[PDB]
Amino acid sequence: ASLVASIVEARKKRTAKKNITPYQRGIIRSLILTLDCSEAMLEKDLRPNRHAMIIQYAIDFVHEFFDQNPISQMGIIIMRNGLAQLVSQVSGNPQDHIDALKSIRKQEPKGNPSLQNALEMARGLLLPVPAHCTREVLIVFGSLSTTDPGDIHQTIDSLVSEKIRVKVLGLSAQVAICKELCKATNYGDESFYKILLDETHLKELFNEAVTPLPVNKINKGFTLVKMGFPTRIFEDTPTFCSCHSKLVYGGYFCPNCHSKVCSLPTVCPCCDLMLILSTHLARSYHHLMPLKTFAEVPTTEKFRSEDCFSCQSRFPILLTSSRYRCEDCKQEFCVDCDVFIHEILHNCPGCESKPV
Amino acid sequence: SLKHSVTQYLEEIPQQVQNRLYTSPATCLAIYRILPPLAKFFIMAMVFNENEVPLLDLDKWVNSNGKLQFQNAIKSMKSLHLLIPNKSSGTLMINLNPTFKISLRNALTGGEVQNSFGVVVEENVVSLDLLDEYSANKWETILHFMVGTPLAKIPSEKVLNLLKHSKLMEEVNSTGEFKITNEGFQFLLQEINSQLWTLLLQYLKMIETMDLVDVLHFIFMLGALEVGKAYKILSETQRIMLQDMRDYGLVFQKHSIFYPTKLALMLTSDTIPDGSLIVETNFKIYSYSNSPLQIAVLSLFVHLKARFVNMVLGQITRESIRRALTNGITADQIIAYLETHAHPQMRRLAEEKLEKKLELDPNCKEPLQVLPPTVVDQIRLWQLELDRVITYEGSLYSDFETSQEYNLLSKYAQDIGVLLWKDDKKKKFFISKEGNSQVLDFAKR
Amino acid sequence: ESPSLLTVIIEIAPKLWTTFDEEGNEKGSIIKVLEALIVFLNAHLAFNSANKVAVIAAYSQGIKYLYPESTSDLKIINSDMYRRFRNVDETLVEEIYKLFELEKKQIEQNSQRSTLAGAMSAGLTYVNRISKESVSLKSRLLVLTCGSGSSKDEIFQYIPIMNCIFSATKMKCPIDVVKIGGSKESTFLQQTTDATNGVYLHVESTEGLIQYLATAMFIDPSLRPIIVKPNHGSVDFRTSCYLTGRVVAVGFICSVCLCVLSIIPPGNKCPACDSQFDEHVIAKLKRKPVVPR
Amino acid sequence: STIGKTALGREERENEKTLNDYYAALAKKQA
Amino acid sequence: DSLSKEKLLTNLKLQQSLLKGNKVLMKVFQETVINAGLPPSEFWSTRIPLLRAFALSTSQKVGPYNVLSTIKPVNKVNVNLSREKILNIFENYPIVKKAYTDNVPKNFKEPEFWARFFSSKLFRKLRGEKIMQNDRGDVIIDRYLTLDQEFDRKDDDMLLHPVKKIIDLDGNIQDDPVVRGNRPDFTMQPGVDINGNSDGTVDILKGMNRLSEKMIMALKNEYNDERNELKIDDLNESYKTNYAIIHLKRNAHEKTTLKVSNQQMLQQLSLVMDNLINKLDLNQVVPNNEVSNKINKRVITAIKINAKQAKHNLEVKSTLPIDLLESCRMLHTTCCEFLKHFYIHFQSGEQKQASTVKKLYNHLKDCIEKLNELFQDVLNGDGESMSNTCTAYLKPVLNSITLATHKYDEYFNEYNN
Amino acid sequence: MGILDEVWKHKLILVETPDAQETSLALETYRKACSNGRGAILLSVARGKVSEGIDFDHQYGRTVLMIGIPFQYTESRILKARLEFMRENYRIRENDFLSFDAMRHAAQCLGRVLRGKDDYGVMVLADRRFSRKRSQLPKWIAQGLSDADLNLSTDMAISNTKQFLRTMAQPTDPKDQEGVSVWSYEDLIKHQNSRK
Ligand SMILES: [Zn+2]
Ligand SMILES: [Zn+2]
Ligand SMILES: [Zn+2]
Ligand SMILES: [Zn+2]
Ligand SMILES: [Zn+2]
Repeated sequence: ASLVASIVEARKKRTAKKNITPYQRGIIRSLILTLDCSEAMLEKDLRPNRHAMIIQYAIDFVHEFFDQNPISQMGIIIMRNGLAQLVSQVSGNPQDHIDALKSIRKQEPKGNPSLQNALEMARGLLLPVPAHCTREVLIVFGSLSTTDPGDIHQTIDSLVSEKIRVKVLGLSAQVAICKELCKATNYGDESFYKILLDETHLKELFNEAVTPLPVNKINKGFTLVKMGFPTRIFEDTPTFCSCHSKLVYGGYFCPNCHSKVCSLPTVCPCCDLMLILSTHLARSYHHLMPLKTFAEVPTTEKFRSEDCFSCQSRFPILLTSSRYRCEDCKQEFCVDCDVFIHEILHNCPGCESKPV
Repeated sequence: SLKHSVTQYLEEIPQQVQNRLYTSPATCLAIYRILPPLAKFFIMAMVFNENEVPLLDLDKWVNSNGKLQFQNAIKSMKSLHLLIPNKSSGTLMINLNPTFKISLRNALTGGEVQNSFGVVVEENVVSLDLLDEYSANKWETILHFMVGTPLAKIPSEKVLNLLKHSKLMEEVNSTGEFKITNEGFQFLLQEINSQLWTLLLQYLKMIETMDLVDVLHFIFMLGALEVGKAYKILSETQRIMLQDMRDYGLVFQKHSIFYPTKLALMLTSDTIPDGSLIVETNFKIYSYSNSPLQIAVLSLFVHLKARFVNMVLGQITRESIRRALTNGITADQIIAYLETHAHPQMRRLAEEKLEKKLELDPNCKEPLQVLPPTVVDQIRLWQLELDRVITYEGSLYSDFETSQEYNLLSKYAQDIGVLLWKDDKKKKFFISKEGNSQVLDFAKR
Repeated sequence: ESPSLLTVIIEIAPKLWTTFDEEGNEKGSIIKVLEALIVFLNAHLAFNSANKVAVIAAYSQGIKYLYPESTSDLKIINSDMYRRFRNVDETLVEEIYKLFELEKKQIEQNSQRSTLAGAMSAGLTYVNRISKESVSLKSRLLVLTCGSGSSKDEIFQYIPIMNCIFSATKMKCPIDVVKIGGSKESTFLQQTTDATNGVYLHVESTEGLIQYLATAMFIDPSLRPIIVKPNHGSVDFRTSCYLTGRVVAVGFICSVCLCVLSIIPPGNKCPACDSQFDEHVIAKLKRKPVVPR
Repeated sequence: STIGKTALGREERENEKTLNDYYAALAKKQA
Repeated sequence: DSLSKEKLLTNLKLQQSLLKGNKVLMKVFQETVINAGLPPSEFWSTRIPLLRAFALSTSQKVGPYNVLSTIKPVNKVNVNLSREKILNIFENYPIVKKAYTDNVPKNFKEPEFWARFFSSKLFRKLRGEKIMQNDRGDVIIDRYLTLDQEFDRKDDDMLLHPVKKIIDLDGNIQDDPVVRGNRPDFTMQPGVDINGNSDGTVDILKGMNRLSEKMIMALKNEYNDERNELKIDDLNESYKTNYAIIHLKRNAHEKTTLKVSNQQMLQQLSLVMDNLINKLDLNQVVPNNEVSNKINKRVITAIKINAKQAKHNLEVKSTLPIDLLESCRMLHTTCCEFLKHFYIHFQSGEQKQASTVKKLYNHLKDCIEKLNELFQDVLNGDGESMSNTCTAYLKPVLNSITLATHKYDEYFNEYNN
Repeated sequence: MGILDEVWKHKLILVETPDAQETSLALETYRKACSNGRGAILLSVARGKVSEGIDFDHQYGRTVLMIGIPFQYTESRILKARLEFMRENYRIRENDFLSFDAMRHAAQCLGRVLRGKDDYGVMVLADRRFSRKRSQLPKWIAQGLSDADLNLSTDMAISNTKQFLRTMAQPTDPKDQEGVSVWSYEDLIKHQNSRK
């Protein structure tokens, strides 16, 4: 039963994974990461303290966010002494934000938190953002109280008017205003206010925010965005970069004004045209054609082959059949491959091999 | 040190013998694996093309960052004379050894090989039941007798002759016994791969008038063989050598066909723990080992008190440490044995101690000491106790007519490093017995 | 310094090599590649004794693991060679014999789409398995493709191959590609090598292939940072339009689906997601540059 | 561990000004 | 408000503020606006976020809080005050400001004033602490005690307003106006002394009540419902997501710049099958030595090219002297800034900005002349030793500028004539 | 003592006053501070105007602090006369009625914190004499009072409260309450079939 207990839990874990529909997701994002640095963040419930762990996971989130959302941008704000302090402008450079977070890691948190000040600052940072982007604010909250100079309800109404979306990660318990902010802003959904229960669950919560948010059916901002695919040049003598005005050896040439840029993806400093590589778009294709989940095969029927289709690992004999099949191609897969086929790879090897 | 030791031996051999050593592909396929990764890369490039490539072309392949590795690779490749530098037409051209080239081509492309890898009788034996047992016991006997633990079946004179003739296990007829030495504990501290290479390397130097190449045609070829299978029987020298190799637990013989053993494949390439022990502040030892080899080596510097099937419990004492030191075992080696055979519990607690130390003050990074420092300090102090009294054999020089002469003779002794003590006021000095004759001869002249 | 796994993906198909033989004057060049590959795999097993080998052949109707053979023999190579070399070569040739027999049986079968993408995905899954099992191994993919035979449409290969690049970039698996055929460049596989620290080579003549394999595609993962790759082509990391099939340097991509477009789509509607664009917004793109009146 | 040790026993300012003058000229121009 | 594109471009005080502190921005402003002639309003059009970020830093204020409770006096006792706290005390207590504004410059200095304030009973009454008759207090501040009794009355009306019947406790006691029972015990009544007058603890209860009410009311500054609250939400239908789906069809034309029949395929596969079954020679793989040299030459040909790039794949060390290099960076930055503004207006699509395009086109033409003049000045000064190296450092920007002018001319030709 | 100063940092302090209108204003302010996240604390009397109809659900109540058993003033002539009358007529012991009177008010205040089944809060009875009145609490409250919580300390109550509040902030599994605590029309029909 103990081994069966593992099986049934595995089936229950798979139950959630069974439902996968090709939701429309906003690939081009514009995130504002708000961190809480107040007296309440000096506690020791998270080792060594709340401030240290939050900053560390923020750096990891920055790495993951820009890895899977290459054509997005991020800005970082913190709450200190009842004021909102800006530490990073909206930009597509993942290194600027990590450097800012590392600097923040030293100073001791103190004072009171102010959601209204942070929300107002985030509202202003997302003003010069195109209409095709998804304006999002991810607040990491640790306090149980808010000291604001004005009416927070008016700010919430303004946020809803500007089509900004708020996700809040609380530390100890539910705050009434945070629930309202995450609900009135997400079209009534109450799943965007998450309260962790341990260190491990926090890492999952940060990891979940990396993926793009599905869009609402009545919020239509469909448009064609003018992009550019520059050609990398290899030069013999250094040349000035049009973005930082410093000598670098080689850089991509924009096809609209021929000015060179150090790194991609960025908006060209001259023609204001986004420069990206084809790979940066290919990094998001798995969010538009998600691979349909694999369902275990009951032992009543007869199996096809003794070994895995893609990895040639013989299935153990053991109660519970250790086989998962792809309905599209009907090829059995080992339990190990299916995790790697749906998290690292995003194409079923069986489907590709089949000719049409 | 494994590849370094084997390579170092292969460098000292004269060039005239290296050319003959590459006739058999079996040996070539083994020498090729020991070179650095860059060396193998270049060697594989030249093997298949019958031309001469300038050195500058090889330099172009390496990136600026890895330029340093290109120096070691070329030096090691030239030392074995695998790569022949020929200079002509104003260019330092580089070529591969024709015999090495042909041998590698035969090995890779399955050409005629003259049974360099041997043959197969297709009469397999059971590896687990016999091969593992035979060599494990045979290797057990040599190590047990090495450690000094009493044992019923003593090994044959062949390995016994080799053991004494090596620095391992110094012996004296007047003493009538054999005891381990400084290098002896180091040898027991080395992995199976190096533990086997030390004996084989010593055997190579011991033999006289049996060719040196043939003894290498067997050892390197023995690596090519795969365990758990038969190989029919070869050179004349390789017959007696095969029987001699049988005493070290390398090859098993039923009595026409010989079978290599786990150790045979353990020679070519690489590949709770048994032997892990706990040392307390009470100078106690609890070893989680069930193997007479580990128990015997522990008995070198441990006063065993009792044993169970799962573990062995004893106590560190001054008598045991003095007993080990008298044999030439240095305290540094002892602590190395304790540290590298430490239980996971000691490691985890030591890590926590380091974490707390860094938690209060992260400025300094204290070393991670798995076992308590008091035991190490006490062991070293006992070593100092042995070093308390210092005595030299030599002569005292005195009654000098002139200060000039006293300074002249004493300064000369200092120059040649045989002066142990001097006093200007008394015009006296003491020199070691080793330098007596040189000082006397200089005095006359 | 460390053992490394080499996973060779060979694209053997009756249609691919037949056109190669007809366009040239070399008959049965696949044997030349096969014997060259056999020596190459033997060379890899001689670099170190702890490195394995995997061969995944993509035949007309699917993929098959030539080595290691599944748990479910003829003499082609002399039994006097080294044991480990033969143990991998004899099985390799035996599975080649079976595959050709199986492929010949379904010669009349209509195989329209190539199966290179699936083979590459299978190799990556094998790389993940091998690394997970033993604990401390490197990896490397080698794709031997015959590009002489004119392909039908490579567009469908873009999404799978581009997904292999990211996965290969996560596990530090440099994928090298060797092309024997007419076209000098393969736009998708060339990007695969450049984006994953790999080596791309194209050779017109099948003969003398071992020289290329031994000198160019022999860089193990341990010494990749210190060796400069000999690749000569330069890739631009560009993609073809969706309704004109021409490489686009500056164009339009739909925000919803991220499909490139060289020109504004007819009907002011995306041809991939059926999403209607705002007439006002697209009019912005149509505007001509501002010049004094 | 002290075993081996011996035993115990007995210029920007100009840039700012030209800016201030420049803005002073501006405000005069606007008024 | 003053957080919009318009006012931020017009708030000259703000523009001069962040430009004073930020030096790198000051570096470009001096070169591009003073000597170059670029208009100021154009320079800040592309830096709105910088202006807004610097404005939001100083334009936000902390929320109201009980300030006098945080003041712990802690024989001499030293209490520390700060400018922020002084302003907070004035904000939360208008009487303190009233007694402050009229006395600081007139009679005694501020240090004496605050020393008197804490010693006075006014600070004790405002702190929600029971005043002690024994305490002497301060003579001057006590004059405002009766005034505060008037401010509290004016504040009680500032808070009084009709209350919703849901939580109206006044209507519960007026539900039956003729209720006459037994008067409640002294435990259910406010405390009194022997003489019968109030002990005064209710006053501090009201004081803290008023402090909280004023703080909440201050939040709602210038800057149907009952039914919803009474309803049981848990018994209503669960929220349903309204996310849109997309189905991506996949079909596109192939990239645009001898057919073998099944019989030929079958024949060749038979040939290889026959060639494989019969025998396989691995030794044949070795080249003939006439192709090996060709292959090696081809491989090294590409290795040299790659090695040339790979040796030079914090700005990289440069050869030019520092003075010339800095002057080149200034010329590159100023030229690029004009390029940015020219394209922002050139691609605007509205013909009202034609004059600005003309002005920026002229500036770009002047930039070309300036680049040529710098090359000539270095050529004669340094004898072409650095001119060749100087021309390379600014080649890409020169090509971009001339391309911008070329495109301007090309579209001008078709459009105008 | 300075205890209030510590409370002022985390929440606003609203106090019940003899005046009804002022208390109503205090309730308005207390609710406002609870809604906007400022946090508020309301000090009231168990037998006062607040306890006789005002409900503190959802955010208006997440913790109830009953400071002592709300006993009447025993040295009251009216109460002593009533106690004597009940003892002789209805055979109700004086202590029994006094405890019943006190508990009917303590329970009265406890039940004003839950409106639906998605509402949660912590009820703490701070008195050593409460420890033996578990059998006197309402059945639905007594069933939720564990044997370990009968006599706790302040620290042990705080630790449990922190764990409980963290647990109640998690997304509830619908299947855990699909047909055992909340009924649809189909579930109700089933209950009518099995019973009959
Ligand atoms: Zn740059
Ligand atoms: Zn551009
Ligand atoms: Zn698998
Ligand atoms: Zn599939
Ligand atoms: Zn689209």
